[PDB]
Amino acid sequence: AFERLCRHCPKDWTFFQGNCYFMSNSQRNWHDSVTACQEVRAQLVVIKTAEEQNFLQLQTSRSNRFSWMGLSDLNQEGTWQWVDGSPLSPSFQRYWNSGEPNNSGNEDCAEFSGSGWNDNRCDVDNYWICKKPAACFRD
Ligand SMILES: [Ca+2]
Repeated sequence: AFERLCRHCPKDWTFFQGNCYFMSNSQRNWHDSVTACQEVRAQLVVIKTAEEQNFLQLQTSRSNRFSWMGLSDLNQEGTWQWVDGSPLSPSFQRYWNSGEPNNSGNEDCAEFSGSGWNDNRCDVDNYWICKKPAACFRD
């Protein structure tokens, strides 16, 4: 019975597989999107599974919106790393759109666009997506 009581999300957030997702109503740059999610006790979305990627990408592909995710190459090595410190894994490289990542022109931040991901300049104003765990409590 406990699973059924562990699906609580804030209003205007979407539940998927144990987490809650917020799609913003306005646009900010990448770093300000990181901070926006922190302010609501969440994180600019870090994708952990293919199923999660498919869920998120489907919301994007319908919308024609560009949305920041919690992924950048902002480190000494210049490697793609999620904001929780985890590296971008080999099996997720299939999610970049054709032509991406450019890995040039300081396109250091990742965004959802269409059926996949782009790298883009971090000063661009995009929508953003936050993720936080769903809450467990009685009803
Ligand atoms: Ca790019």
